[PDB]
Amino acid sequence: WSTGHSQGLVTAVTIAASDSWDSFLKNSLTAVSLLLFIGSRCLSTYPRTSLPPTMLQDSLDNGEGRPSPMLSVRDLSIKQVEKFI
Amino acid sequence: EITISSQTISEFTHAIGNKCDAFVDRPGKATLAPMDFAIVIGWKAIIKAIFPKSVDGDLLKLVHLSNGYKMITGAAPLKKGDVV
Amino acid sequence: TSKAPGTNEPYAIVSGDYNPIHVSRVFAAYAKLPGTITHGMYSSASIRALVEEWAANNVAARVRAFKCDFVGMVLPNDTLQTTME
Repeated sequence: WSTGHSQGLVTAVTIAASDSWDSFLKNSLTAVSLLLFIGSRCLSTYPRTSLPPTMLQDSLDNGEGRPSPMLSVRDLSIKQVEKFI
Repeated sequence: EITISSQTISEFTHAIGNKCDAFVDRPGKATLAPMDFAIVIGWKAIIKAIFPKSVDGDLLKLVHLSNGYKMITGAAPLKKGDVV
Repeated sequence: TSKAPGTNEPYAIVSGDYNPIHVSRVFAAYAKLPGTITHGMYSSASIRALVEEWAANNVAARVRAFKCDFVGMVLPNDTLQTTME
Protein backbone atom coordinates (compact mmCIF):
# COMPACT_ATOMS: atom_id res chain seq x y z
CA TRP A 1 0.00 0.00 0.00
CA SER A 2 0.98 3.67 -0.21
CA THR A 3 -0.07 7.07 1.07
CA GLY A 4 0.92 10.71 1.03
CA HIS A 5 1.32 13.53 3.53
CA SER A 6 0.01 17.16 3.24
CA GLN A 7 1.08 17.58 -0.40
CA GLY A 8 2.24 14.27 -1.84
CA LEU A 9 -1.07 12.41 -1.63
CA VAL A 10 -1.59 13.23 -5.30
CA THR A 11 1.62 11.36 -6.07
CA ALA A 12 0.33 8.33 -4.17
CA VAL A 13 -2.78 8.24 -6.34
CA THR A 14 -0.46 8.87 -9.25
CA ILE A 15 1.43 5.79 -8.16
CA ALA A 16 -1.49 3.38 -8.38
CA ALA A 17 -2.83 4.69 -11.53
CA SER A 18 0.39 4.50 -13.51
CA ASP A 19 1.28 1.19 -15.14
CA SER A 20 3.59 1.40 -18.15
CA TRP A 21 5.89 4.20 -19.30
CA ASP A 22 3.19 5.89 -21.39
CA SER A 23 0.45 5.56 -18.77
CA PHE A 24 2.74 6.90 -16.06
CA LEU A 25 3.41 10.12 -17.98
CA LYS A 26 -0.30 10.68 -18.70
CA ASN A 27 -1.11 10.37 -14.99
CA SER A 28 1.90 12.43 -13.93
CA LEU A 29 0.83 15.33 -16.14
CA THR A 30 -2.58 15.24 -14.48
CA ALA A 31 -0.72 15.39 -11.17
CA VAL A 32 1.61 18.32 -11.87
CA SER A 33 -1.19 20.26 -13.54
CA LEU A 34 -3.38 19.60 -10.50
CA LEU A 35 -0.93 21.16 -8.07
CA LEU A 36 -0.65 24.23 -10.23
CA PHE A 37 -4.29 24.83 -9.31
CA ILE A 38 -3.70 23.96 -5.64
CA GLY A 39 -0.66 26.21 -5.93
CA SER A 40 -2.26 29.27 -7.52
CA ARG A 41 -5.69 29.27 -5.90
CA CYS A 42 -4.35 28.86 -2.36
CA LEU A 43 -2.30 32.01 -2.91
CA SER A 44 -5.11 33.81 -4.73
CA THR A 45 -7.45 33.10 -1.82
CA TYR A 46 -5.04 33.83 1.05
CA PRO A 47 -2.40 36.21 -0.30
CA ARG A 48 0.57 36.59 1.98
CA THR A 49 0.98 40.24 2.88
CA SER A 50 3.98 42.05 4.29
CA LEU A 51 4.91 41.38 7.89
CA PRO A 52 5.76 44.04 10.52
CA PRO A 53 9.52 43.94 11.09
CA THR A 54 9.01 44.13 14.84
CA MET A 55 7.37 40.71 14.59
CA LEU A 56 9.86 38.77 12.49
CA GLN A 57 12.95 40.19 14.20
CA ASP A 58 11.38 39.20 17.52
CA SER A 59 10.75 35.73 16.11
CA LEU A 60 14.35 35.27 15.00
CA ASP A 61 15.67 36.50 18.35
CA ASN A 62 13.37 34.21 20.36
CA GLY A 63 14.80 31.16 18.59
CA GLU A 64 11.65 30.68 16.50
CA GLY A 65 11.33 30.80 12.73
CA ARG A 66 10.40 33.43 10.20
CA PRO A 67 6.59 33.73 10.46
CA SER A 68 4.45 31.81 7.95
CA PRO A 69 0.86 30.46 7.99
CA MET A 70 1.78 27.06 9.53
CA LEU A 71 3.42 26.51 12.92
CA SER A 72 4.79 23.22 14.26
CA VAL A 73 4.45 22.47 17.98
CA ARG A 74 6.66 19.67 19.32
CA ASP A 75 6.78 18.08 22.78
CA LEU A 76 3.14 18.76 23.72
CA SER A 77 0.12 16.48 23.71
CA ILE A 78 -2.87 17.18 21.50
CA LYS A 79 -5.06 17.68 24.57
CA GLN A 80 -2.91 20.46 25.97
CA VAL A 81 -2.15 22.30 22.70
CA GLU A 82 -5.90 22.70 22.23
CA LYS A 83 -5.94 24.05 25.78
CA PHE A 84 -3.66 26.81 24.49
CA ILE A 85 -5.47 27.59 21.23
CA GLU B 1 -15.92 60.71 -10.20
CA ILE B 2 -13.93 57.50 -9.82
CA THR B 3 -15.24 54.68 -7.65
CA ILE B 4 -12.53 52.82 -5.74
CA SER B 5 -13.27 49.21 -6.65
CA SER B 6 -11.60 46.16 -5.14
CA GLN B 7 -9.97 45.25 -8.46
CA THR B 8 -8.41 48.69 -8.94
CA ILE B 9 -6.65 48.45 -5.58
CA SER B 10 -5.18 44.98 -6.04
CA GLU B 11 -3.91 45.77 -9.54
CA PHE B 12 -2.33 48.91 -8.11
CA THR B 13 -0.64 47.25 -5.13
CA HIS B 14 0.66 44.45 -7.35
CA ALA B 15 2.10 47.05 -9.72
CA ILE B 16 3.93 48.78 -6.86
CA GLY B 17 4.68 45.70 -4.77
CA ASN B 18 2.90 46.96 -1.66
CA LYS B 19 2.68 43.83 0.49
CA CYS B 20 0.84 45.45 3.42
CA ASP B 21 -2.18 43.46 4.58
CA ALA B 22 -4.49 46.44 4.99
CA PHE B 23 -4.69 46.77 1.20
CA VAL B 24 -5.49 43.13 0.33
CA ASP B 25 -9.05 41.96 0.87
CA ARG B 26 -9.64 40.11 4.15
CA PRO B 27 -12.91 39.36 5.97
CA GLY B 28 -13.43 41.15 9.26
CA LYS B 29 -11.70 44.31 8.03
CA ALA B 30 -12.69 47.07 5.61
CA THR B 31 -10.32 46.91 2.64
CA LEU B 32 -8.13 49.99 2.69
CA ALA B 33 -6.75 51.72 -0.38
CA PRO B 34 -3.20 53.09 -0.86
CA MET B 35 -2.46 56.73 -0.20
CA ASP B 36 -0.43 56.67 -3.41
CA PHE B 37 -3.71 55.87 -5.18
CA ALA B 38 -4.30 59.61 -4.78
CA ILE B 39 -2.30 60.23 -7.96
CA VAL B 40 -4.37 57.62 -9.82
CA ILE B 41 -7.52 59.47 -8.80
CA GLY B 42 -6.06 62.89 -9.41
CA TRP B 43 -3.77 62.58 -12.42
CA LYS B 44 -6.23 63.96 -14.98
CA ALA B 45 -6.83 66.97 -12.73
CA ILE B 46 -3.14 67.72 -12.14
CA ILE B 47 -1.57 67.45 -15.59
CA LYS B 48 -4.41 69.42 -17.16
CA ALA B 49 -2.81 72.46 -15.49
CA ILE B 50 0.25 72.39 -17.76
CA PHE B 51 -1.82 72.49 -20.96
CA PRO B 52 -3.04 76.22 -20.76
CA LYS B 53 -1.67 78.69 -23.30
CA SER B 54 -0.23 81.06 -20.70
CA VAL B 55 2.06 78.27 -19.53
CA ASP B 56 3.66 77.60 -22.91
CA GLY B 57 6.54 75.14 -22.88
CA ASP B 58 8.21 72.29 -24.72
CA LEU B 59 6.22 69.52 -23.03
CA LEU B 60 8.62 66.82 -24.17
CA LYS B 61 11.38 68.28 -21.96
CA LEU B 62 9.16 68.21 -18.85
CA VAL B 63 10.82 66.90 -15.69
CA HIS B 64 8.67 65.79 -12.77
CA LEU B 65 10.63 67.21 -9.85
CA SER B 66 8.68 66.59 -6.65
CA ASN B 67 5.38 65.31 -5.36
CA GLY B 68 3.86 65.28 -1.90
CA TYR B 69 0.85 63.86 -0.11
CA LYS B 70 -0.92 65.31 2.91
CA MET B 71 -3.84 63.75 4.72
CA ILE B 72 -6.21 66.37 6.06
CA THR B 73 -6.32 66.29 9.85
CA GLY B 74 -9.43 64.36 10.76
CA ALA B 75 -9.91 62.58 7.42
CA ALA B 76 -10.19 58.81 7.10
CA PRO B 77 -8.11 56.91 4.50
CA LEU B 78 -9.65 55.67 1.26
CA LYS B 79 -11.93 52.62 1.28
CA LYS B 80 -13.41 50.35 -1.38
CA GLY B 81 -16.90 51.85 -1.27
CA ASP B 82 -15.85 55.44 -1.70
CA VAL B 83 -17.12 57.59 -4.57
CA VAL B 84 -14.19 59.93 -5.07
CA THR C 1 16.84 47.82 -0.40
CA SER C 2 14.41 47.95 -3.11
CA LYS C 3 14.71 47.21 -6.82
CA ALA C 4 13.34 48.93 -9.95
CA PRO C 5 10.93 47.06 -12.25
CA GLY C 6 11.92 45.34 -15.43
CA THR C 7 9.57 47.41 -17.56
CA ASN C 8 7.50 50.53 -16.98
CA GLU C 9 4.43 49.19 -18.78
CA PRO C 10 2.51 47.74 -15.74
CA TYR C 11 2.60 50.99 -13.76
CA ALA C 12 1.62 53.11 -16.77
CA ILE C 13 -1.62 51.27 -17.52
CA VAL C 14 -2.70 51.30 -13.87
CA SER C 15 -2.05 54.93 -12.98
CA GLY C 16 -2.79 56.26 -16.45
CA ASP C 17 0.74 57.71 -16.57
CA TYR C 18 1.11 57.15 -20.31
CA ASN C 19 4.19 59.33 -20.74
CA PRO C 20 6.16 57.75 -23.62
CA ILE C 21 9.47 58.69 -22.00
CA HIS C 22 8.97 55.77 -19.64
CA VAL C 23 7.88 53.10 -22.12
CA SER C 24 9.16 53.94 -25.62
CA ARG C 25 12.69 53.54 -26.93
CA VAL C 26 12.36 56.47 -29.33
CA PHE C 27 10.77 59.13 -27.10
CA ALA C 28 13.31 58.47 -24.36
CA ALA C 29 16.12 58.73 -26.90
CA TYR C 30 14.59 61.90 -28.35
CA ALA C 31 14.88 63.96 -25.17
CA LYS C 32 18.46 62.65 -24.59
CA LEU C 33 17.52 61.09 -21.25
CA PRO C 34 19.37 57.86 -20.49
CA GLY C 35 16.69 55.36 -21.54
CA THR C 36 13.21 54.18 -20.65
CA ILE C 37 13.58 55.54 -17.11
CA THR C 38 11.30 54.58 -14.22
CA HIS C 39 8.14 56.55 -13.42
CA GLY C 40 8.59 58.99 -10.59
CA MET C 41 5.29 57.77 -9.16
CA TYR C 42 6.67 54.26 -8.89
CA SER C 43 9.53 55.60 -6.77
CA SER C 44 6.92 57.48 -4.78
CA ALA C 45 4.90 54.34 -4.02
CA SER C 46 7.90 52.03 -3.61
CA ILE C 47 9.72 54.10 -1.00
CA ARG C 48 6.47 54.98 0.77
CA ALA C 49 5.79 51.25 1.10
CA LEU C 50 9.23 50.97 2.66
CA VAL C 51 8.57 53.62 5.30
CA GLU C 52 5.09 52.28 5.96
CA GLU C 53 6.40 48.94 7.15
CA TRP C 54 9.90 49.77 8.38
CA ALA C 55 9.04 52.99 10.21
CA ALA C 56 5.33 52.63 10.98
CA ASN C 57 5.65 48.91 11.97
CA ASN C 58 3.42 47.86 9.02
CA VAL C 59 0.42 49.85 10.31
CA ALA C 60 -1.19 51.47 7.30
CA ALA C 61 -3.13 54.14 9.18
CA ARG C 62 -0.06 55.77 10.73
CA VAL C 63 1.54 57.41 7.69
CA ARG C 64 -0.28 60.71 7.13
CA ALA C 65 2.09 62.72 4.91
CA PHE C 66 4.75 61.82 2.39
CA LYS C 67 6.76 64.04 0.08
CA CYS C 68 9.84 63.42 -2.08
CA ASP C 69 12.05 65.22 -4.59
CA PHE C 70 12.85 63.33 -7.81
CA VAL C 71 16.46 64.44 -7.71
CA GLY C 72 17.81 61.78 -10.06
CA MET C 73 16.64 59.32 -12.66
CA VAL C 74 16.62 55.53 -12.42
CA LEU C 75 16.85 52.95 -15.20
CA PRO C 76 14.85 49.72 -14.85
CA ASN C 77 16.20 46.78 -12.79
CA ASP C 78 18.44 49.19 -10.85
CA THR C 79 18.85 48.36 -7.17
CA LEU C 80 17.87 51.18 -4.80
CA GLN C 81 19.21 51.34 -1.25
CA THR C 82 17.35 53.86 0.90
CA THR C 83 18.10 55.26 4.33
CA MET C 84 15.47 56.25 6.85
CA GLU C 85 16.04 58.79 9.60
